[PDB]
Amino acid sequence: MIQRTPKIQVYSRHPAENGKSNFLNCYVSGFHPSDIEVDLLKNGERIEKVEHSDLSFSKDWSFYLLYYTEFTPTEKDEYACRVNHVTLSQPKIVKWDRDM
Amino acid sequence: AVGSYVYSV
Amino acid sequence: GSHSMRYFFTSVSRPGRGEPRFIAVGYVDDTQFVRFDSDAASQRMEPRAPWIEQEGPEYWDGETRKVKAHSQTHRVDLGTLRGYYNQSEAGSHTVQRMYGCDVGSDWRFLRGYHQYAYDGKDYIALKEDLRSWTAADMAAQTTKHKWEAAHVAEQLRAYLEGTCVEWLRRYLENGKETLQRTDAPKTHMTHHAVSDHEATLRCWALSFYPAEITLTWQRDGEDQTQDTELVETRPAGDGTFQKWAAVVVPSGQEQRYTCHVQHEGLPKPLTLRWE
Repeated sequence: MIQRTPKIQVYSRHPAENGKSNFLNCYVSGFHPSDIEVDLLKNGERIEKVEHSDLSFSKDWSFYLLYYTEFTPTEKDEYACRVNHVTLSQPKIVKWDRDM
Repeated sequence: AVGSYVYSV
Repeated sequence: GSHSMRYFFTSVSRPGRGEPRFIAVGYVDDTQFVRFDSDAASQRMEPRAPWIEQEGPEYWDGETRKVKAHSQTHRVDLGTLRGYYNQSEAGSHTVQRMYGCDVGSDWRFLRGYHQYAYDGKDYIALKEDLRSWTAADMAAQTTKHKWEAAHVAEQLRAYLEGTCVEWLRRYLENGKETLQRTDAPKTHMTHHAVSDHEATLRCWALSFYPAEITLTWQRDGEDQTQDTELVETRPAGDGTFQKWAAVVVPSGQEQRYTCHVQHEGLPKPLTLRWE
């Protein structure tokens, strides 16, 4: 069966400023089939209050999903997104890098 | 608005 | 400029785990405005944009009934396709359908489309003339024979040249502030050393709408397509989009590299330079 690997991006809606509320995004695109597990992490722990967009797909039939939560960045706090999918031998963790 | 009816394959 | 409406439908069989999942979503250009999810408790078509909430109970009752009709057909299809391809009940399979219409600057029908996929592959597609079918395999040819005998294409053609364009024009009016807008990209480049002798140049485009954009790197005017990392255009969550493209270059050659940004909100294409 066709299988396509998710491309994973973790980023903030607005430029990060310590102390200012923002939105943390994990965008997964280009994957197939549609079953996928996405978790936003704060210092390694699963963030429970996470919304996600309605399942949709691109012109090449691959799926995309946005997971997002409100957050206020700090200097010590590490954020990441952890994604599991049939194409991944183990869950992939992408760390949020604000200096990109 | 969606189509009123689709046909089976 | 030009505009379009598109509906996307996904059905996934889940053997022994309940009835197939069905998810429908509607867009005008890059702005979503309706959803249906078979696993939510509402069981109704629901608003996903403020400018669609003004539609009346007849709209939501009718959209709900027609989208459940889509759901039932896909349930039938999943069984039909198993028989076409001689597949067991145990496996999970995927059906996807997308259809809609484009209008031009005069806000009249440009072209329409109605496409179908099984397990992530083209299955059957209405050709651009809206009178004939492109069938990807032998099973899809079976569908084509059946849809030709039932004159399926004419009925879709009527929707795509009529209902589709007349409701797109309505949404474009009701959601004028969101849909008839263009937000030009806010652009910059970042520079970070990765070692003593290499640096990452990353060209950023932020807060733009609609999603269509082109980011390109040039070295002495030569496109660097093979050496560029270009991420997929991504939503910010506020109705705008972001994108970047990066190259790793030898330290000291920064002034050779320029980033070129094209977007319909820019009066003229932008070139960003390191000097």
